[PDB]
Amino acid sequence: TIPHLAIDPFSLDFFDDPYPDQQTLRDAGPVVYLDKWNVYGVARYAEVHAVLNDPTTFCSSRGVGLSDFKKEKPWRPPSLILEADPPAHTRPRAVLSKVLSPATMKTIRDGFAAAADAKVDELLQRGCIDAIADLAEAYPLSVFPDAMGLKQEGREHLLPYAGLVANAFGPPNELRQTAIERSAPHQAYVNEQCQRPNLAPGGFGACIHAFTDTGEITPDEAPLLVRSLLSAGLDTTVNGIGAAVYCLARFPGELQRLRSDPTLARNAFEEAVRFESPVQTFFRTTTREVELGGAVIGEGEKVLMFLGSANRDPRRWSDPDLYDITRKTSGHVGFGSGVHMCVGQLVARLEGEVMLSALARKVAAIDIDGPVKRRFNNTLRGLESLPVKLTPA
Ligand code: HEM
Ligand SMILES: COc1ccc(C(=O)O)cc1
Ligand SMILES: [Cl-]
Repeated sequence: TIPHLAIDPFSLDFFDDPYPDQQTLRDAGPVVYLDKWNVYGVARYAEVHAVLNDPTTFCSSRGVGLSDFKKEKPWRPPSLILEADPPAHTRPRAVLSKVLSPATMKTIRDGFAAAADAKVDELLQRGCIDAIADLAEAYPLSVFPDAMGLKQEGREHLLPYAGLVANAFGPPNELRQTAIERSAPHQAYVNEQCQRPNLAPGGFGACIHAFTDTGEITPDEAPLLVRSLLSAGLDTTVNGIGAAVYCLARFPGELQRLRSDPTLARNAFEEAVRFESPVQTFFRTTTREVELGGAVIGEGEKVLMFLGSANRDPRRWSDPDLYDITRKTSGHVGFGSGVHMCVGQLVARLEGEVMLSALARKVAAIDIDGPVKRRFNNTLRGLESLPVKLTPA
């Protein structure tokens, strides 16, 4: 009934160009079986969206990577939000929602925007820059650790720790083995910064620790909730901003439209998230026998969701392989969907919007002028190097 495929969605050849294999996964059927890892797969928008929005059947508390926490010990203590189901998910989620609230975004937006404008101004003085290291990485590193309340020392551990977490969702391949081998110094830094004395007043971390008296979370849960923001709060924003710059460099007609109307900045970033989906995949585990796409999936099975493929599914999107900054992006699953939908999405969108706004106002052309290098990770898509020449407006 359900087709079996030998495609390894965690192989370097797949990461190098995933789009043809994603069509093969979509067109084989609504539900596929991936013999390489003994998991079910869904690559069309409909089933990906359905799975995301049925958390009681497709649970997260047995892990959202390949490993099933009922069979293997997690490599680190489970996230209290990502790797929890309702009802235990619910109140920690509320605390993170309030810490990263619209009111919080309003407090920090002017400073985030000034830092974006300053970065672009600085980059225009140099002309030829690496849009990853010098822009997509440098800008989030210039705002988010300070907004967390982190000290200056040790911040070089943030991106490595985040890449470790993302690689550890994958199967036990070399990317995962090597990440875990190298983990100890990054993990030691991150866990220490999660303690209350180490988070500056008013920042995201301090506000989590201040939220420990309402009956929603306890003081001993605050360090792991800070850990969630330190795990997730940087590298996908980096990849999304780098993707937007890549798209504006590859599709100059869209940079021309963005320049003509800088209010398209927010949707231009949202479209970049759909187009390049910084998080390519997440898993769920079935809690019961379930019918999905005409298939009967037993209890205790891993289901791999292809978010990036769902965001390029022609069953859902017109011209899905075109970058269109005026596209109606609502409903894309680059941030997930449902109760786990990215609690930090307002932070990522704020950073992406104000960076693209600075580019829209200050830059006339973005020309690739060197070899583009891909960054490989079991669950993240992104670039390692993006040499561009920036021409001032
Ligand atoms: C473009 C940037 C980002 C992308 C593409 C992204 C992607 C995602 C996705 C797809 C999920 C759903 C997980 C699931 O369904 O199992 C998620 C959840 C989450 N994200 Fe993000 N994210 C981004 C930025 C951020 C930022 C900036 C933060 C923190 C400031 C963050 C923190 C979290 C957390 C804590 C969760 C777990 C929420 C829950 O389980 O209820 N993310 N993210
Ligand atoms: C990749 O997205 C996430 C989301 C949450 C967490 C976490 O809660 O630690 C890590 C990565
Ligand atoms: Cl850890």
